[PDB]
Amino acid sequence: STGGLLLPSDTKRSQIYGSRQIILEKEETEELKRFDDPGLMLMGFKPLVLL
Amino acid sequence: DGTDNPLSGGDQYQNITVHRHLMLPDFDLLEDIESKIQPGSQQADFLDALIVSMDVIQHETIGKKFEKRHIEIFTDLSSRFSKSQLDIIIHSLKKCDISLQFFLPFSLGGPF
Repeated sequence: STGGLLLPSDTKRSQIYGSRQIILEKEETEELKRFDDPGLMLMGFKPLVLL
Repeated sequence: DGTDNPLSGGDQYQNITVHRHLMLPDFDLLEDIESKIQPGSQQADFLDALIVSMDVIQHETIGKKFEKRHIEIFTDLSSRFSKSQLDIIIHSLKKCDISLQFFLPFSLGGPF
């Protein structure tokens, strides 16, 4: 609202679902999609007739 | 605990409360189910709840047509049921052409 110049930390991320806004940090979104370190984890074996 | 049902005549239709009607779900209902761990230790019936649900479905399907009308059940089935009408509800559900799906707790028949 002043022109000027915004900077990475001067902004948030949001989604407006229905009639309500939800606000998160960049790192919050980047983190909520975290489950594991890279690499495969063996989950047992299955026949090549079921897939 | 009580009975705030839209229809409740006499002894039947008790310990049942139709919490919500048919409109757009928002964080209001999500909060409401997020904070309703209360027992309300008065177990009466389960079929009456489904009958009231389908009846209010027919009641509030005015000005808003629905292509698929759905009802889900979650009951321990440990309370005594009611046999007031069964064929009548079967006929009313066939004429309403709605396909219910029944869900049940862990009781089907180590660290589960």
